[PDB]
Amino acid sequence: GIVRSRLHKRKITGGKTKIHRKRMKAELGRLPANTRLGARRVSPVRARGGNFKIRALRLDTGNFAWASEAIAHRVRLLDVVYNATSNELVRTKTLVKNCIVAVDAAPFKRWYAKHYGIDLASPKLQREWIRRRRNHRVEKAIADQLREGRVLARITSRPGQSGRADGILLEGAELQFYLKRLE
Amino acid sequence: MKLNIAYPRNGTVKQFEISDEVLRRVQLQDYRLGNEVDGAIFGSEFKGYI
Amino acid sequence: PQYYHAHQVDATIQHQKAYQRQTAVNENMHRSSRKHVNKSGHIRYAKKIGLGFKTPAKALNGKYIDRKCPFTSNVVIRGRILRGIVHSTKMHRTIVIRRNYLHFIKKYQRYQKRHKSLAVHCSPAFDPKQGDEVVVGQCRPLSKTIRYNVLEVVSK
Amino acid sequence: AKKHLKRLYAPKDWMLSKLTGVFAPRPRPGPHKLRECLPLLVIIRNRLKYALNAREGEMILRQGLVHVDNHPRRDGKYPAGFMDVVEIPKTGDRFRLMYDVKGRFALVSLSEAEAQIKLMKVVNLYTATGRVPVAVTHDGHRIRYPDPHTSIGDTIVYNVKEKKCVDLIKNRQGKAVIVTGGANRGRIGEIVKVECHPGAFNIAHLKDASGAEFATRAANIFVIGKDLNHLQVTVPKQQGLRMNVIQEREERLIAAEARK
RNA sequence: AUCUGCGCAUGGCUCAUUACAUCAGACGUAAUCUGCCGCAAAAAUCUUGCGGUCCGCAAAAUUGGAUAACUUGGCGAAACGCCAAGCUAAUACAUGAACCAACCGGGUGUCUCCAGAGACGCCCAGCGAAUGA
RNA sequence: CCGGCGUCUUUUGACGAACAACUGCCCUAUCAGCUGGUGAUGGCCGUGUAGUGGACUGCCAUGGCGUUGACGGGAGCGGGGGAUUAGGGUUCGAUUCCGGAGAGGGAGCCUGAGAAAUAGCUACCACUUCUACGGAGGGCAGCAGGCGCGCAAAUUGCCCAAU
Ligand SMILES: NC[C@@H]1O[C@H](O[C@H]2[C@@H](O)[C@H](O[C@@H]3[C@@H](O)[C@H](N)C[C@H](N)[C@H]3O[C@H]3O[C@H](CO)[C@@H](O)[C@H](O)[C@H]3N)O[C@@H]2CO)[C@H](N)[C@@H](O)[C@@H]1O
Ligand SMILES: [Mg+2]
Ligand SMILES: [Mg+2]
Ligand SMILES: [Mg+2]
Ligand SMILES: [Mg+2]
Ligand SMILES: [Mg+2]
Ligand SMILES: [Mg+2]
Repeated sequence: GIVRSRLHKRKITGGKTKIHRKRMKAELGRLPANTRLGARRVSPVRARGGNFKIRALRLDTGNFAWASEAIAHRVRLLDVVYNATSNELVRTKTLVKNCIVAVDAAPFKRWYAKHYGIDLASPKLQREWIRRRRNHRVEKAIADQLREGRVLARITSRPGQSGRADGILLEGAELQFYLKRLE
Repeated sequence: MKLNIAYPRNGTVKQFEISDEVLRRVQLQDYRLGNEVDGAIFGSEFKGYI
Repeated sequence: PQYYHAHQVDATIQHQKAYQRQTAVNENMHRSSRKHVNKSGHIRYAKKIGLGFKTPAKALNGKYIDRKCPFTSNVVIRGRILRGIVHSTKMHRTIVIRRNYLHFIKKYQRYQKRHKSLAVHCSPAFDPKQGDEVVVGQCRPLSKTIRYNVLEVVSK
Repeated sequence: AKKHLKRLYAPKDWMLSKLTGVFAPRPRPGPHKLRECLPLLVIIRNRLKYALNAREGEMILRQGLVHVDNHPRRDGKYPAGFMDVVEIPKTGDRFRLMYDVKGRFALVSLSEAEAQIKLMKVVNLYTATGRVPVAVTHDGHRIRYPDPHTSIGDTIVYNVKEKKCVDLIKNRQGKAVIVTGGANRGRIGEIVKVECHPGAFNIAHLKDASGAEFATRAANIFVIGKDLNHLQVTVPKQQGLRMNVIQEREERLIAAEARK
């Protein structure tokens, strides 16, 4: 079938390699997943050793991490914003690793009110908020799009391999990199 | 056209060979598998069966 | 007081349509520990490879973002350690080294000049000119032909 | 998946004659390596003559009558190798697999107290789940809580009845080893100097009881005591001393003439 | 006789292919899969019974549905071809174990104290896997 | 009460698998340029894999190999080894052991820990057997044999007693 060998590749001299075996099963590749936005549908793939590799088709949600705060929240993917491979993969809204997506931002605001106590008053007994909040500060570009409603984020998992759409929120120079390329 | 008729309340399946003239009246291009047909299409001795 | 003032984009390294970052460490930590931060400023991943090779001045204090690099990536140097001379540096971040050896013929009691050429990945820690003698260490496949990776450059 | 050995591709230390059949009993995976073991069909039939063929040989083994390290082994293809203890309760004999100085496997007869302990060399150390540091051994054992001074090159004394690591022997300069591979296999010597060479094979220089100096790779040496007098285990009848090929050839002619 | 569990990827033949291939000596896999075999590991899971309409008292958890062989009726010239119905197993398939029975940790609301400390309550805390720190 | 087993998961040694390539290799120039649009050498995100990787999509760069014989053509499995040999050599290696490859040619798969399996499946091509014409099957480079082909190579034998 699809193979991953160098039998069809030309030599560095430019010479053709003459083939004297059949294709092996141990050198196969398989058809790509092309994971998109949509309600979750997965198909497992029986890999070597009997292990299962879960193809992701049509994913809509994942655990996205806010790395300065070292937390994650299960949020819902909204749109696919920028892809470094092609602009055609943005238009069909394919989920790959490292593509830039927008996520829900509601569990992140709610966590930022429950932890640090800052909204965008009720437990007067526990002001361990004051034990934090002094040294720590929050980047302004995060807090703008956090209250705007959707946060740009980066996919850190391989969905056709794992069947998950986990990610990380863009911070720092990495957010300021991709904000220039969009607008 | 032979016909096995089974009565699973008692088991005891028996076979009854349907004549040509009893089948020439039936259009027969309906009646695929799964259908609950009237039994009298297999001859009118099987009147009122499903 | 709530705002953090994160680092600005360093356009000298950022050329490549995706953001160039190191997978080993996060660039965006607010109170990053003294583990991976270098002398001047920024967070950096630098690794000590095995066999008594000293990491260069760059890859600790440089600014470049290299994957496939032995000092700043998950590329491990293992197996053979060899030497060659630099032949061509025309490829981007890859050199071709030349290994010249004498092949003894048992019949005619005389040697014979042969050579092997190897494509070797060259880190931006190093700038070898043609004729420079390098030390290469074997790693995983990094391309169709790259199996080795430069560890030290001996000038001229 | 190989399942057969040819009797020519079998190891030479088993001493199976080439004219008796095409095949040799391929030892299963298990404790010891295929190149470096002596499977229990060869011990029961070819070493000990308790069995005249392989059909009498599984009447012994499948019945549960041979114990390798206190546990009955019903496999004729079970790999028994170096430092293993083979008991038989019915015939009342128990043996230890050692290398003799010509490199071959030798069955050293044992007492009851000497047959409880075996000496095992660490091959890997790692941390398992929990935070339990286990020690991987050449015989395939995974001792879970070893002596905290265990390093990789060391030797653990084990006591296979009550599965408790009773002792440790570090690998240092002042110790005595037995060589379990290479040309020098079966020889016993003090350690002289260990040449490190990181990234490659450690070389260990060794001096014998007579003073014969010889070297091996340090993955081939197996430390068995604090000195050549205070060995932790009993060794075969030459005791690691390799006589000259001329002098040992003269002595057999002298012994054969003096016998008649 | 058939379900079930392993095996049939070995062995045996042949040498057509084949020159940065195969192969030999020597290395690498930290780039990885690995049944059988060896030594080990294992504290996740509100399940049963009886009574009442969700609770109570109990405890060696006495769990559930289906198929072969078989019988019956057979189709077909045949086929290492087949159909339908009726039975019945499990180490097949599916379901499922409270308390005995630990240590350790995180997030968090009332209550005795001092000018932050304790008790109690709730959510979560197993091996493996994903992502982030 | 106790002892033999048998089984999920988890983990590692072992027996392996798969990949990578340090040095080596018959003749040919009446074969001097080879590769690169449709991957050729490299780089960046991915994808795919059991995994590395132009293996593969997108994009960018302009490389890489060669008179130290590339490229193309002919001979044909590779070693251990055999024959001859004062020394240097010259030859043979289909063949028992190791490895690689194939099962009529060529694909493509399922199942499984492992197959691109062939006394497994699917299809086409070339031959091909049974039919009651509706249909159903074949795969000896396994062992005996058979016909051809040739200068040229045996028994449609007995047995698991040994390995
Ligand atoms: N040359 C091998 C490679 O083929 C690739 O391209 C190939 C494909 O585009 C295409 O190959 C197709 C293949 O896709 C398709 N799935 C099957 C088809 N048999 C192939 O076709 C090829 O093979 C057959 C038989 O040799 C020929 O008759 C046919 O003309 C030829 N184009 O034709 C090209 C080969 O001529 C790439 N160009 C490149 O990687 C490389 O050239
Ligand atoms: Mg079965
Ligand atoms: Mg030859
Ligand atoms: Mg890549
Ligand atoms: Mg062979
Ligand atoms: Mg054809
Ligand atoms: Mg034949």
